Amino acid sequence: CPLMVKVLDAVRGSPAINVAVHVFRKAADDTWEPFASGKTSESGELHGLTTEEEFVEGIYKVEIDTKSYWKALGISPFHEHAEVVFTANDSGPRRYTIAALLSPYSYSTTAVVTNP
Amino acid sequence: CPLMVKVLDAVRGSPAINVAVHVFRKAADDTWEPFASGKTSESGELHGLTTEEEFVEGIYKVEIDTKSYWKALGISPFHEHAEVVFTANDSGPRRYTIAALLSPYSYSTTAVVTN
Amino acid sequence: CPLMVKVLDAVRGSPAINVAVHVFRKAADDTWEPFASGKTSESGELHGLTTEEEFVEGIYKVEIDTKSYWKALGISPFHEHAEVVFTANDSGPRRYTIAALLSPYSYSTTAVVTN
Amino acid sequence: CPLMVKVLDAVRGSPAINVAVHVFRKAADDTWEPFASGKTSESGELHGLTTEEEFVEGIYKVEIDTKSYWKALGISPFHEHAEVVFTANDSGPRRYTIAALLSPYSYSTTAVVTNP
Ligand SMILES: O=C(O)C1(c2ccc(-c3ccc(Cl)c(Cl)c3)c(F)c2)CC1
Ligand SMILES: O=C(O)C1(c2ccc(-c3ccc(Cl)c(Cl)c3)c(F)c2)CC1
Repeated sequence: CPLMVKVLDAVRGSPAINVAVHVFRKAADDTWEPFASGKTSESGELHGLTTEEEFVEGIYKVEIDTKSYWKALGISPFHEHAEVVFTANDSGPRRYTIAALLSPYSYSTTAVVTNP
Repeated sequence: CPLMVKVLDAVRGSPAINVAVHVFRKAADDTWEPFASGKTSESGELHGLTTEEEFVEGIYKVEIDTKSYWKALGISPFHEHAEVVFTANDSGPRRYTIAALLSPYSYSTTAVVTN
Repeated sequence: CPLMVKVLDAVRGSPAINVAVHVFRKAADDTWEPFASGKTSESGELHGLTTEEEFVEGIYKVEIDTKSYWKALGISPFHEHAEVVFTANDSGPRRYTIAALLSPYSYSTTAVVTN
Repeated sequence: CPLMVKVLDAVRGSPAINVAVHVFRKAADDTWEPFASGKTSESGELHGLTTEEEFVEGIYKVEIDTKSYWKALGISPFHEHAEVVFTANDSGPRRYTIAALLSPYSYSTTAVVTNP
């Protein structure tokens, strides 16, 4: 699992469950090509997005669908989504965890990058 | 001044000075069209991006060029840029401040929407 | 104005208005002695806490009464208060802004220390 | 494990290893009585602070020793520590995770509170 996403809710004090996440990878022509997608579990974690083979060097965008998540809970939030855009694997394969904490009008994200 | 951007630096404990910020509006074909841009001041603020008449309802993206900011300070950064994407809705209050706190592997952003 | 406090609300997307803030200085016996206090303004800011002559080097605690703030809004909060504890050191720049972003189960704080 | 602490470093993109944490509990007389302490592991996590029996109702302060952590890495940070003060177990036993993300001049903390 070289790409994981963990999301917490700062209003409820809970994992953020059933949050949709789409990952895109910048293509040869400079567009955002769909790469992987999935949704957070009961623990707020999203595993199994990709594999070591498929997760090659590139510029990736991890879009966390915070508006969808908040609307589902009956709340009108500010942002459309939270975006995390970064170059990956440019020194060889790393494992990345993108952690996010969500409020209706704010989010924070950080990355944990490990070398297996 | 319906739209202001204010950026802080969590490593130096200072405003984030001379950071490029580009704002885009989402066009009818779902592409992002340039809307306004500038560099943050000594106080980490960017005023004067737009006028009331120009800032209509719509989806906007504020891209903050964090990677060049950290490289100019000799610090190795994780992100290509930071992006804040939101709907401007006239039912809400009328003045939008997008605020961001930058670290090399992290950022936080919040909106302050007032009258 | 060597010391300013600015507080934002991540749930409402607004300044955090009428929040009580107490500042303490650490005494020689390691107890916290009252130093300054006030309530944030409509803009979420608290100016005028102290003067240059009064604000000496030392360890300070800024306690932000978040629990009463969230209860007055009818929201159930996690924390008793938020606390920011730091050393004021004259070798650094001279003006300290403590900024905080509040949520019911979370808060972030950063320092902006400038000349 | 009803009380856990997880700490990330926003400068390195890593767990924050070997971070000291002291927990205090407000006593009958209104002082802060030492309750438990420990340090984060290689994963940035601190387990085994307390037990279900000992972690009773009360007002707790979790002090994360961020100044010590940064000084050990050769960095002069702003804060003495990060403090998380909250009432616990006042509706019966819950499990709490206090998550923190640290920068030299900033920190963020959130709580995840679960009902076993
Ligand atoms: O296993 C992890 O990585 C978990 C975690 C999830 C989120 C956070 C965290 C805590 C604070 C902030 Cl501001 C952000 Cl962006 C992320 C954290 F510190 C830890 C505990 C869920
Ligand atoms: O005028 C404002 O709004 C300023 C400001 C700029 C940024 C922040 C801020 C502080 C903490 C976090 Cl996590 C975030 Cl996203 C933003 C803040 F609280 C305040 C103080 C300069």
